[PDB]
This record gives sequence, structure tokens and C-alpha cells, in this order.
Amino acid sequence: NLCPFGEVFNATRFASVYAWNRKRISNCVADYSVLYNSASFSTFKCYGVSPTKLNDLCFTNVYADSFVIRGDEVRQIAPGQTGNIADYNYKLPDDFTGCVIAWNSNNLDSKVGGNYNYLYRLFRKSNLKPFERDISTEIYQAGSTPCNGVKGFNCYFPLQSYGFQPTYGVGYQPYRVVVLSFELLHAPATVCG
Amino acid sequence: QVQLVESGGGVVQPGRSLRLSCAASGFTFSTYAMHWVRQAPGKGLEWVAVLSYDGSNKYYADSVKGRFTISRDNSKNTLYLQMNSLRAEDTAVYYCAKGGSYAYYYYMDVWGKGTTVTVSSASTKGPSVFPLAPGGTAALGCLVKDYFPEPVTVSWNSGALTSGVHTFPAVLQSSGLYSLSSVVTVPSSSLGTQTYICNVNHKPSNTKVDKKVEPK
Amino acid sequence: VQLVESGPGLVKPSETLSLTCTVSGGSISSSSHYWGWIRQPPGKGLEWIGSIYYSESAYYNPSLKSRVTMSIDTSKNQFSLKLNSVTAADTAVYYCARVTEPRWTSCYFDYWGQGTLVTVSSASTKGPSVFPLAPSSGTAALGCLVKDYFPEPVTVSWNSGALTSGVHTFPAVLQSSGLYSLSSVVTVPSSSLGTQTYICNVNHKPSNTKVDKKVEPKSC
Amino acid sequence: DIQLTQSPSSLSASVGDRVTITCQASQDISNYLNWYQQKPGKAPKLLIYDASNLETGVPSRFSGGGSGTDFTFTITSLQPEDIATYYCQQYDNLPLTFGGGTKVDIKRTVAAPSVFIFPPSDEQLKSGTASVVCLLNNFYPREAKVQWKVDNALQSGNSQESVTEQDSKDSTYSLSSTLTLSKADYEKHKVYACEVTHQGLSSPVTKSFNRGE
Amino acid sequence: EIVMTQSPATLSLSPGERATLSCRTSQSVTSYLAWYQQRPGQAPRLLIYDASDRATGIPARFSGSGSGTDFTLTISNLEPEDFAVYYCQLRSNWPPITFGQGTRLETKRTVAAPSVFIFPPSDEQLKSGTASVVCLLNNFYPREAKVQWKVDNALQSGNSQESVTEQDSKDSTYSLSSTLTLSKADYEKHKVYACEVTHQGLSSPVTKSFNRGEC
Ligand SMILES: *[C@@H]1O[C@H](CO[C@@H]2O[C@@H](C)[C@@H](O)[C@@H](O)[C@@H]2O)[C@@H](O[C@@H]2O[C@H](CO)[C@@H](O)[C@H](O)[C@H]2NC(C)=O)[C@H](O)[C@H]1NC(C)=O
Repeated sequence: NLCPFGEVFNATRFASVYAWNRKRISNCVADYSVLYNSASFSTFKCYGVSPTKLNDLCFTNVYADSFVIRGDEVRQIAPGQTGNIADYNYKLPDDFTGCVIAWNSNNLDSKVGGNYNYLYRLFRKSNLKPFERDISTEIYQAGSTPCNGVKGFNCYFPLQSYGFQPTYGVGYQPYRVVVLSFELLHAPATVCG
Repeated sequence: QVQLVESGGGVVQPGRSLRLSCAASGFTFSTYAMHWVRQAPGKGLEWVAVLSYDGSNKYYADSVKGRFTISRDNSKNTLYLQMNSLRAEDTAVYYCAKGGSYAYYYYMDVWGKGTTVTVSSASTKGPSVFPLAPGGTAALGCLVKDYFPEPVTVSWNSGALTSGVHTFPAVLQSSGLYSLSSVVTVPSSSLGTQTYICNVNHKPSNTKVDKKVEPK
Repeated sequence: VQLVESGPGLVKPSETLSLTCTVSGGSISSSSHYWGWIRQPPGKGLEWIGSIYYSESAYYNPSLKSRVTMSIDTSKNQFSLKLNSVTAADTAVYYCARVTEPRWTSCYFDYWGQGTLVTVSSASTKGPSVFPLAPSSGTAALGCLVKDYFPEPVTVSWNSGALTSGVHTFPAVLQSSGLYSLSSVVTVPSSSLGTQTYICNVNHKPSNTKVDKKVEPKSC
Repeated sequence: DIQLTQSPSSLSASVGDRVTITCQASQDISNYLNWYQQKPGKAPKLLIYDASNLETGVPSRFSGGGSGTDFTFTITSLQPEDIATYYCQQYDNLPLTFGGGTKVDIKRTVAAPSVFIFPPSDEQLKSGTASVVCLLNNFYPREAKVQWKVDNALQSGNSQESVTEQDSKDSTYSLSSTLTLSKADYEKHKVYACEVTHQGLSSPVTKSFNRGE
Repeated sequence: EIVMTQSPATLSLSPGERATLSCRTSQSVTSYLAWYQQRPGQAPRLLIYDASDRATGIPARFSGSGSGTDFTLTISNLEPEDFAVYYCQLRSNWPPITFGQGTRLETKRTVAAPSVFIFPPSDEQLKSGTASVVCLLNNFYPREAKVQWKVDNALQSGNSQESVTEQDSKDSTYSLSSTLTLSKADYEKHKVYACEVTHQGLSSPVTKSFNRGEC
């Protein structure tokens, strides 16, 4: 009947950026009006499509990628961006066609003692290809002597944790991102507006 | 209308090599990822390999690791699967499947019709037909033994006898040849006044055998 | 900003120790700072207890996690501390400081408070007995023995503050009886023993005890 | 790797009954669980994607649920075109792994098999190979166990079986066991039995023959 | 567990020189570190936060080598009022907010022999049933000193407590006081009381003694 956008944005728990979650949106009428009128998103950048002219464009499939990063990394969720999240966690293609939506979630994803449940990848041998997911936990060798699964001299764990506490600056507070990507094949369109 | 057409599947001896191909159409093939899946006769599905959008990252299964090689040619919109040193396990129906957006190998949105690969050393051979000679009702049949390759067709009385006929699917013997049995349940009173003949036809070997089953 | 502690200075063993810190230089309802407690036993190192946020949640030390709770009151602009089942190893000076956590491993204590000393013992508050350390029959040494008092501290002066040069008041030691004891000595020229009189003044506020002891050379 | 366990391996239900099979994962896979339907001969058709959602064209009679490790697949009202083997597949990580599969039968009153044995023909014995055939005609359910005896010696590793698909008229199964021995070993022994065990039989039914008569 | 080990326990340097305190973390994570200064009877003062950031009001002579695992606090020109105990503090995942063992910074000077004095118990205290004998070690350096009580040439142990003052603000020396506590009955069963002082500034152990009853 109607696309379950509620299960993505209003989810009780979000995933870490290194293991970002993708939900497939198909065979439903997609109401983007709610997202337009909603004045709670700190980011609503669309690429290849305009958000206004969206309730009249049908697509074969819609994909919603969701994760949590900090404020100064939201700028990396865009085509042609580099840093530590776009290189080791979540990379968008240059010819991206979709929207990036993000909002501040300090009241939910911050613990007073420290929220260490959200993680991000810190080391990797090469940058991620577009829409690639890496969840391996093998020790990253950054030195001459190799690492046999043990940390030490130039042997670090590939995953690191965010602090996520209410006393940080906005640049370090947790932000929930939903990346809506649209694909259009030479096939009947199941998701309209 | 995404189209995936497999080709190159056939018969090949153990240890030899074979190259399958998948012709994609109806979508930007250069952007999507590609899969290979096979399913052995009577077995379940098994993921084989996957390629990235630009054919720079490949991931296989341990069962085909170091022995299969997946490649692609974006200019020709074709997907390849180089299979070296083939064994009996590799005998399966090989499908290609479209992957995710770019390096999102975790999807299989569309599957092909699939080509079949048969790995056996035995050559084409005609079947030997032996009679299964025959309570209130009796059962008789025919043993279609030691033939290659599939399939064979069995009828009784040139199609007249159809009631109570059970033609079993063939089993692959340890010799590399196939055996098959087809039986029919008939009343005991008509065993002496009605002759039964099984009509075995094996097109690959151009063999047609009509065997008369009699009591002993 | 300034932090002031409040609470009883004596706690019996196996009972709860309550302390309240009151700030008066900013606001606890601020969304940028934590409010914690740090203790250190006499002559020992620092040990963080727990930090509380303006909401309600907080995080403490695993050692004292079970027998501790912390509370906050934005209205009175102060936060408190509760330590259940206090043993004799909780004898320490308890500070309340301001915490600032901007990043992740960055957690420093900005402005500290002066701190209060809570001594956990079952001993009785007692004034000290002041005995003279008579000079032995150059430089001569004399002093006063301040023995058997509770609790800390005492203040010792010589000649009502007129004598400071050469004065050494030693830190007190905790005896096996539960009472403290210290000594205060002063080095004076040996020629002044027969003409200059030396008096040590001992004050113990918890017992309202003020003792002036004349230290003279002992006669055979 | 992530391993999937389906339960049951096969079931039988009447038309209109509620059919529910389970698929449990070796570790948390969120909701990356697919459900395939595969009729014999055809390719697998996807029915459920993302554990809960229905694929285009799939009727509302199919439903799916679950998250993490335990998942379910439910057909509220069974239909004639619902006779297939249902597989569950995870796609949380590589390699992509499938479930054991669940075959759905037409539930039929338990019918006992008609056991028949066939000695090797004299024409085949001229070639130096002997094939004894054991026939299990028209029975239900599919579960059947056949044991061979050659002079009271239990045989193993020298026999093969093949069953037919469920008959579209009587809903029964048929089984064919073939014991393959060399002519030399066939001439050293005399008694050849194929003991059959089936639910419809209150005791195992054995049919034997003596080499000669 | 991320264990904090400061080095050294004690630092002996004089005004004008530079000190180098070491606070190495356990073979594990690496990030920020906070240094603190604490004077006697005062709350610890924040010196440096985030590896090497001077706090509001810290002179330029303080600096931190905030690098990896091992850290270092450096004081350029030691001022007279710069000698205290210094604590480094981390905030790891578990346990949160670990504190260092502390480095005591004292003013080093020339070796000074202690002036030894022994005090018999007063006649006023003997009336109470207790006898305390006091041994004084006045103005010595370094603070490492050994006091051996002897009662009738018998080495005493377990019935004595000692206390040391902080460094003198003028001559940079220490003073030690050791108190031998006996009952009045045990005190009157012996004659010779002495404390033997061994120190680096003494070529031989110095012993001061008195006889009970003799002035
Ligand atoms: C995400 O949720 C908000 C809030 O929904 C609340 O939680 C739900 C589980 C339900 O109990 C609602 O009644 C709650 O209000 C949605 O915003 C609300 O939308 C409703 C109508 O849809 C409206 O009456 C409320 O005023 C809205 N609340 C606010 C604060 O504006 C929002 O639409 C949801 N987003 C998606 C994509 O589903």
C-alpha cells in the first residue's frame, strides 16, 4: 500500500557505519511529502534528482542505507568525498542519483558514561569501492613485522569506537544518516509517488 | 526486462577446462556486480563466485577457489567463468545473477535461465536393455543399464500400455554411466495372453531397442 | 568558578557516607561539563569516584560501583555523593571538581574544589596529652610530644607564634589504638636554655582543647 | 561462514492448512534472509526478500518474518501450485549460503508399498555382471528404507536407489533399488533378499529369491 | 587492562634545571593525557590537558610530549614553588579515568648529615602508665635514613612509628622523628635506650643513648 519509510527513519536502533544497513524498498507508493515538510533534518542534499519533483517519478527499486557517524563526518556522505568514513566505511559513486538525509541524534545515541556501541573503521589497505561493505575484524599490519592476530608494534585493531556523550561539540555528536538511492532499469517501475 | 543468457555449457572430461559466458542486456552492465551460482543434480544451491562492477575484485567459494576464474568484459556486456580442472562435483546447472549497485555483492536481483555442465570421462554409449521378468497382480519391467549421456525415453507397447507404468529417474553409477529402470504393474491373468515390450530410445547414441519381457 | 564540599566529617564503619558539593561560579545545568568526586587517602594517590551529568545518569569506578550512588539537584545548584558500607580504607580527602569531556579520551578536571577530610573510624574524639621533650643536659634540641588525640588535625606553635625559626612539626602517625600522635621540635642555641623560656601551644578544635606546655631542662 | 538450518526437511499438509517452516542462522544476519521456491525442473523463484517483504507477483498467501538468527516462512492457505522445495538464503556476508530446503507434499492416507524383487536376467549374466532389482510400488509417505541381504549378510555401498515424483492422481511414491554385483560374487551365494521398512507396514516386509529356480 | 605507571617515584633537582616526568601507558591504546600538580594540603591543579595543552594560567615553562603510549611532562626552568607531586590521568574505555602513581619533585642539594637527638619519656607521661622515647634526625639529605632502636642492645621492631617532614623551603633538608612506645612496666625492666642512625652523610652509624634513671 504505502512504502514503510517509518521502519528506516524511526528505527529504535541504528547500525554502525562500518556495517551500515540497507533496506530494499519495492512495490509501494512512496510518500516523500512527509520528508519535505518535516523541518527536522539537518541535511537533505539530493544528487541527480530534485526533492520537489519527486512525487511524480517512478523507480524500479529504492534502497535506504542507514548508519550513525559524528557531525564533522556528515560532509563525507557525498560523491567525490574523502576522509575516513568515505574511504573506509561508506563510499558513494561519483554519478550518484539519490538523496542524503541526516539529523542530530544526541539525545538518543549518547550515554552519560560513554556510548561505545557505535563503531567505525580506522585502518584499511585500500579505499572502499562504491557501496562496498567491509565488516572484517582482522588486525591491520602497519609495520615490517606481521601481526598474527595480536596487537602491538604497528598492529592495531581495524575498528574504533565513537565517544558519543552529551558534553561534546556538535562536530562530535552522533548523527543518523539515511541514504536513499534510486535505481532505474529497463523494467517496470514498482516504486512511484 | 533484464536478460541473462548463459552459453558454453556442455560435456568435458575431468581435468580439462571450460569457459562459460553470460550475456546481459537491459541495464548498465558496467555498473552492476555479477554472480555465478550452480546446483548439482538432486542437490541444493551453491554460490560460486562474484565480481565487482569493473572486474577488479573477485570472490569465490572454497569449493572452486584457485580452480575457477571469474572475469568480465564490459565492452561486450558479457560475464565469464573460466573453469579449470573440472571434477564430478562441478556437474551442475550454472546460473549468472545480477549483483548490487556497485561493489554491493550481497544481492541477486535477477537470475538467468542457466546452462548445464556435465563432467564425465565416459563417451556416448548405447544402453543395454535387460528384462525384469515377472499375488493377484504382477509387476514386470526393463533395466536400461550403462548408457551415456542423458536422457533416455521408455514406452510400453509403443505407447499402448500407460496405466501403472513407473519410469524411474536414472542414477549415476560409479563407472560414469547411467542406469534406469521402468516397470509396469499388470494383472496375473493376462501374463500368458498379452505380450509386453518396452521401447527404449537413446537419441545421443541413435539406439532404439524393443525388448520383450516374458515370464520364467 | 568555585566548588564547596559539605557533609559530616565522621562516618562509622559499615554505614553510608554522605557528602554534598555546592558550586557557585557557573551552572550545573550546563550541557558542556560533568561534575565528579575525587578522593585520596592521606599520603596516597588520587582515585576518581564518579562523575554525574545534569540529567540523572552517571558513571563511577568499578571498585566502589556497588556501594556508591550519586545524585544531582539543579534547583539548589549542587550535586551529592553517597558511599554505602564504608570501611576504614575510605579514610581520605574528598574533592569535587569540574569535568570537561569534548572528544573521547579527553577527560580533564578543570577547576578543583578545596575538599573535605572524612575520617572513618570508631574511635572517640579526645584531646591530646602534651608532654615535654626536655633539652638534654652549640645547638640544643627541645620539643613537645602531642600524643593520643582524635581526630585530625592539631596546630602547634612556639612562644605564641614568636618562635618559628628551626621549628619542625612532624606529620601525625595513626597509632594502633586509633588515636593520632605527633611531635614538634625546635633547635635553639644552647646558651639560651637558662635564660630564654620556651612554650609550645597545642590546639585541638574538635575537642576544644588548648594546652600551653613549658619545656624546661630537667634537673637531677 | 554463516550456516542456515531449515526445519523441517519435508512436511505434508492438506489444502488450506497453515504451513510454517523455520530457518535459523548461525549468527546475527539482521534481516538479510531470502526465501526461494523451486519446482522440480524449473529455476528457483524468489518469494520473500528482506525476511518480511513480498516479491512482485507473489500472492498474499505467502508471508515471512524474523530478525537476527530465527526466521519463519508461512503459507496461510495451501494451493496446488505450492508443491515445491522452499530454500532460505542469507546475504549478510559472503559466501552466500542457503538452507537445507523443505519439500511440501500432498497429505495422503498412509499406503503400504507393494514389494517386488527381480533376479538378474540370463542375458545380463552372459556379460559378467548381475543386477538384482527391488521394487516399491505405490506407497506413502516418501520415507522408506531398503536393506539388502546376500546369505544373511547385510549389504552396504553396492546399491543405488531412485524414486519417482508424487503421482498427480493417487499421491503415492514409488522406489527402485538396484544391487549391482559381479557375476563371480553372484555365483558364490544363493539367497538374495531386499527387506523393506515402511510406516504403513506394521513389520518389515522381506522378499527373497533363491538363485536357480 | 590499561595500567598506568609513572616514573620516577621521586625526582631530585634544583631551581634552574629542567625535569622530565614519564607516564607510559600499558601496551595498548594511545590518545590524550592530562597532567596535574598538587602541593601539600592543596587540591591538585590542572597543568596540561589533551596531551600537550597548557591550562588557563600555566607558565610557558610547562610542556608535554604527547605522542604514543609513553608521554612526558617537561618543566623548563624549575622555579622554587614548582616542587610538588605530579599525577598523569587517562580516560580509557575500562577502567575509565585511571590515575598515575605520582612523581614527587624535590629540591636536590649537597649530602647533609643528620643531627641526632634522643629524648627520654617525661615524668608526667610515666604517671599515665605509658613511656614514649623520641629520636630526632634533624636537617639531613637525602631523606633516605634508617633508625634502629636498641633496648639493652636488643634490636627493637614493631613498637615504633616514624614521620618525615616535607622539604624545608630554605635549606632543602628533611627531618625525621621516630617514637618508641612501651608500657611503663616494660620501660622499667631495662636500662640502656638508644637509637642507631645510619645515613649517607655518616661514615659510621651514629648512636645516641641514655640510661633510665640517670639525668
Ligand atoms: C517518525 O515518527 C514521528 C513521530 O511519531 C511518533 O511515534 C509513532 C510510533 C506514533 O506513535 C506517532 O503517533 C508519534 O507521534 C512522525 O511524526 C509524527 O507524524 C504524525 C502523523 O504521521 C503526526 O501526527 C505527529 O505530529 C508527528 N510528530 C512530529 C513530532 O512531527 C514521523 O512522521 C515519522 N516518520 C516516518 C518517516 O515514519
